[PDB]
Amino acid sequence: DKKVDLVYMNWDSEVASINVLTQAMKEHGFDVKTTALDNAVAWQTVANGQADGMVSAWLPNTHKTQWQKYGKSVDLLGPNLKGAKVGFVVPSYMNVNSIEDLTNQANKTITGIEPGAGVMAASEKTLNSYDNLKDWKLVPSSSGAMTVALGEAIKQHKDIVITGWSPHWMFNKYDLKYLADPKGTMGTSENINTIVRKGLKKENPEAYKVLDKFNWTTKDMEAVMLDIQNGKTPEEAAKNWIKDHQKEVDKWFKGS
Repeated sequence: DKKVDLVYMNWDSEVASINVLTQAMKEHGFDVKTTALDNAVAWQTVANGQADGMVSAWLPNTHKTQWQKYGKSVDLLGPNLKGAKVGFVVPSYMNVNSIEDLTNQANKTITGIEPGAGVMAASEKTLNSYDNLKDWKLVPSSSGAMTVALGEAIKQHKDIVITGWSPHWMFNKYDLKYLADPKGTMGTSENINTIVRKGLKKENPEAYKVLDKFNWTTKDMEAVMLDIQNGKTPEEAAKNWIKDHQKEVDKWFKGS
């Protein structure tokens, strides 16, 4: 009679993690309910005990507002994935290795995404902080347009500098690298965390123990995300990843 009620928000990262955790918990005999909700709504359901938890708490910056409102009302168990970040990214075949080393590559353009995006604010700050970038231009478009442009550039061995972020399937599809950011204007890393309702440890110790132990890496998430980007259903992408990492998955369901 094991059960668990999980909520997530509909981002490609979370679709990957929530299907792996769902398929894993089903395989270990849980009745699993999962529902996608708006970000603020998902947090409130966990804070009020309407849902058992979420594995989609991005801290400290991305969900800063929600953590300020609800953090003291939930149990933060800890990180399930470490090292999410943003930065300038280039194909690995380009020589440059640091943002301070850019000069005239790629038509002095940073190929960006939606104008309102957090990586885009950081990119603007970055262009106004590094002396060598004074004549460079941030060109917004969309996430889809950026990845199309990345693909075409790599196909033709052309220079391109994009506003990249991780985890993301592009790092599995292509051979890319982040440019060093010695001034730190592209920010520091975040972790994705697990939060549960306060009554869980006592009322549902079976689910609590699993959520407490759930963890995987940026490369694992990127592998699942690439399968989905290539047409596999999230359920099949997840089952395939689980099969290949059975030892790692089984760890979430045993031990003190």
